[PDB]
Amino acid sequence: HWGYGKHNGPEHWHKDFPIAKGERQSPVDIDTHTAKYDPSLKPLSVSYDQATSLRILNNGHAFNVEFDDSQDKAVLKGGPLDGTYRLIQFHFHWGSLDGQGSEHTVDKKKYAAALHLVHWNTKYGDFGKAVQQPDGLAVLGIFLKVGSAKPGLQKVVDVLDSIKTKGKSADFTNFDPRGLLPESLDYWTYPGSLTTPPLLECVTWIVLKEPISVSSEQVLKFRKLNFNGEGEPEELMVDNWRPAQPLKNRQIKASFK
Ligand SMILES: [Cl-]
Ligand SMILES: [Zn+2]
Repeated sequence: HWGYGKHNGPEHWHKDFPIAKGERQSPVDIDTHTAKYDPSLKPLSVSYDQATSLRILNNGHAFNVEFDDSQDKAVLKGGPLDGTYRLIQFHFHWGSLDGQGSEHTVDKKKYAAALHLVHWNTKYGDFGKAVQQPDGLAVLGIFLKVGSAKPGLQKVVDVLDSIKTKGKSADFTNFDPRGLLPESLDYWTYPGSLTTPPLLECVTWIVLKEPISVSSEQVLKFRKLNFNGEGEPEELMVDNWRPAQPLKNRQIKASFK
């Protein structure tokens, strides 16, 4: 199966998922001088006040916090989007060292980690149908840099012990994703794909310009997770990120100048 190792890592994915070499793959490097400021871009509308988190699980490649998406509780609108997009889950990508971990890079700069909040277009009925459409998903990407602790991230950091190995899950209710948002909602946007197989090209990427800070102790906890399942030899879950892909015939737009 695919993974992030020498023998099953990103460079091998194309063999099982040919779309890996597609036209609108992610992530990409964001060249800030080439990004086009687009004054017609509306501001983002993040309505997470009624969000309902359910559980957190280690799926073998990252840990996901899942939300109840049976109704319009936590939605994303505005920006470059048409319609309402429902939050289904968020996960992170991180490195073994503080100088790597994010999937997107800004002017070649890599951040310690990246938080991806995944949303699906409600006009398609369910997540499964949405991934098969060019405008089915909207992923809000937030960079993490090591500095001071993010208070709102601790509840997530403290439960990691319970889901150390692949397949483990824990109840994770009453978690408010609003505590993970930076102060500014300025962003870059471009059409792309999922960064893990099946790598479907159904995503509208919205990358926030402003990163949030987390302490080294907080990121250290992420690094204690395992790719393997219980009773198998230990493989630390680190460097679960895909390298930047060529932009090809796409333009990255900026909501700010
Ligand atoms: Cl990223
Ligand atoms: Zn991701």
